[PDB]
Amino acid sequence: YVAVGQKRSTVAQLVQTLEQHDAMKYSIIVAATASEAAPLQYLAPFTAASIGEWFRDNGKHALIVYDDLSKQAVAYRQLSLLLRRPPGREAYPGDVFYLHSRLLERAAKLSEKEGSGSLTALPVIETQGGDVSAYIPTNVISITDGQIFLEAELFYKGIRPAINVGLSVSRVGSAAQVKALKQVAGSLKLFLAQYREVAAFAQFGSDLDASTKQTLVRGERLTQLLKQNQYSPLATEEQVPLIYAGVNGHLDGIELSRIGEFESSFLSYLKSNHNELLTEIREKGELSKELLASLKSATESFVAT
Amino acid sequence: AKSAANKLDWAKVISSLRITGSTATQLSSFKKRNDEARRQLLELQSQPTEVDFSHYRSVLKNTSVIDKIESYVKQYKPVKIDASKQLQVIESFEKHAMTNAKETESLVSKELKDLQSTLDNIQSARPFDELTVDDLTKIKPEIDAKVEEMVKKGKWDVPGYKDRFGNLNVM
Amino acid sequence: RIDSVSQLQNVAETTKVLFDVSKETVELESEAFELKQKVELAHEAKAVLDSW
Amino acid sequence: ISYAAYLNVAAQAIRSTELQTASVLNRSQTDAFYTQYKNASEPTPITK
Amino acid sequence: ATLKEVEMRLKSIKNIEKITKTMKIVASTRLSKAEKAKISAKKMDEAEQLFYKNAETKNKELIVAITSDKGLCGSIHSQLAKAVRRHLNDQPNADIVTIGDKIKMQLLRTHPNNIKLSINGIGKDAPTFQESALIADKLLSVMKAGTYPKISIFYNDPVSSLSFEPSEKPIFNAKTIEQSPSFGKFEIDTDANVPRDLFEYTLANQMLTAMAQGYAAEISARRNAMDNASKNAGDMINRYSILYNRTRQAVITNELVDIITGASS
Repeated sequence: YVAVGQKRSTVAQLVQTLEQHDAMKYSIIVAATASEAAPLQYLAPFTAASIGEWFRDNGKHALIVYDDLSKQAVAYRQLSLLLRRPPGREAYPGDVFYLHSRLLERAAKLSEKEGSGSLTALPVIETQGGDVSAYIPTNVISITDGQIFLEAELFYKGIRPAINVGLSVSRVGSAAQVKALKQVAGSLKLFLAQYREVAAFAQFGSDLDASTKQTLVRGERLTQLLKQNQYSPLATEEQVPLIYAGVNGHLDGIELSRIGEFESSFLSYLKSNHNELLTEIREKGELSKELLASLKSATESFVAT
Repeated sequence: AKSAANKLDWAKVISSLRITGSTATQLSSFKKRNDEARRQLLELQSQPTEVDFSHYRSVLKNTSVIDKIESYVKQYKPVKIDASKQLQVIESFEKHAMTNAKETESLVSKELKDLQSTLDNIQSARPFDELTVDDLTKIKPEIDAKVEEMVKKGKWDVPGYKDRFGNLNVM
Repeated sequence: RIDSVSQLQNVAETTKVLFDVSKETVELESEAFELKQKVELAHEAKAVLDSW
Repeated sequence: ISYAAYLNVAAQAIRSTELQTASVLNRSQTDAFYTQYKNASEPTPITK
Repeated sequence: ATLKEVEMRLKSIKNIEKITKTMKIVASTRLSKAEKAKISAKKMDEAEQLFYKNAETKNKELIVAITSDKGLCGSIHSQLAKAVRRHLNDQPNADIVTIGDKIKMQLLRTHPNNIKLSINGIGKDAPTFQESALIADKLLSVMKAGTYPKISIFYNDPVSSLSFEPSEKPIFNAKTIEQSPSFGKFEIDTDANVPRDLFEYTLANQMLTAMAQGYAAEISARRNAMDNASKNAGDMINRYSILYNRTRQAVITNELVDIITGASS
């Protein structure tokens, strides 16, 4: 976890959270605190990268979070202008792209020769006003293999995590997710895509086609299903059921207010009875016909009641 | 394991559909699941019963707790016992339950076979062609009892006769 | 009527099993308490040692 | 039974060569529902 | 940013402007059909009224109301709801038949005990005799309509293809017909069950007229609202356009300074 430009207190809270979740053991925290020098801030990702590359080289897999590169860019901005180098677009000299690109391209899924060791990267640019047309945000968007747009308005709307899914893309893979989960969330996308159009119609509150309002009704339940409180993740074996229920439309009926109630209870029910089903999802990771049917029966069993 | 208990419980829930109205048997079963899960979460929560007396005692250089709490933990391996007199007295309750269960079981078994016999008896004796009304009087003196009471009453209309054997009337 | 009786027949036997099962779980929770104090004491012991 | 049943049925029956106009068809057809109310308490939208 | 959110908001208002323009125009079209029926219907009704005047037949009660299931017809729904509320002081408990969802909610709120019958599926259909006939046939049993010594209908009288006025009138009922001071300047058989027949026919013929009157005024209201909407959208267009223009200039200025600063170095 690379922390650039952040105060010691913030970091101290972060390390407390990580130590609390005892993930600190495998975590490395590379820091360039607010105090720390602008050259050192520029150098901090590149030396973080070196530490990562040792894992990657060894065939070990690792993950590098570069939070926030936007403050790295400011550091290079300062550095360059006090090397008297001519200001670039937005005072970040052009070759900042070169700097960032060499850094980012060291995240690689290496050959079996190299032990398959893949350092994975998650760059983080905290866009001010979602200004992606800013030179550094434009530059980064091109380099990166996905963008995970988040939106404040959707945060205020109460969607937490607040994800602007329309611009959130992952241009690469689907072996980047579980086969089972690929099957269930196939039409999660379709429902949501239909939902986007439908939501537009729903706005201005014009009398919707019953079919569009079916989509709207289904869509809403999905939205409530997605939301999750911070520091509570969910195991995939138990994310497959929730999505199965939703996608196989069993949740479409269930009222929006008690979707949250339903979700919690559904999980409890599966823990009690269809924990065999969960074990199978864990064990085989691709939903077979038997699993789809078993799951359908289980879902029916708790959607009704 | 815990799943054996719960499969029999939930089987009993869908059986309990057939005999619903025990409102705190089901709360007790829900509880048995709860508290079973509580001991399960307890036993899965279970930390070691001691400190890492090898490493983490050799971590502390200073000697005033490393022999003390090591010996105190090994002292307090006695950590007292479970109840087992509760499985004698709750077992008495199970005895009462069993007694009643068997009584009910035997009662309904008898009745089941009684109903089989009854169905056969209705099948093997029950006219559907002719049969003298005198034979119906002989098998049900209820016929003559109501008739005599009606003849005594000065009634000659049975109420319902018309409602399933409508009057022939040309008026 | 035969149908009604049949439900009751199956119930009468099977319910006794559930009685047994339920009392058995409760017994196990008793034993868990003795474990719990071992669990607890160890956690405390590590903590006191951590302060040291 | 009643006059409005006579007129209603008469309109239904006359549409039972076959040829007819849109204004005619509207004057002789309805696809609708009606929710009676009492309390809130309503028997469901049943074909009008 | 600012520039884009301004531009997007200005665009939103533009798209809305287009929608409100389109709707207002379409309102004139839909309104025409409502009126077309209403003329011929009113002419038919008038022939019956010729009889009723000369006959001098005269005149609990009913309140019937007319609105569309459809929205965006302006405040006809709620001006009628309000004018119903005004007349729901005249009868706090009177039994309301609400034809159309938009008034339905509002009256249903004002008293729900009152609501005995309500319809749904009319509010998108033109006024037509079949609809009126079926409603009439059901009405006698449910509302005891002939029994009530008044019937009253509320609608919006369609004065013009630019107006809506909420209005009401009283329809003949079978008690009224029975006890009518005259119906003697015309004759009909006592061996004809004329109260139960004539009531029903004028229940529908008048109600159909009321529905036609209401529906035309309603769609006329839709035009009025949608016209004022087009105007409101224009005003906001102007405010965000000025903002757009200023904001655009500022970006250029800030950029220009950057170019100068770079050049100076």
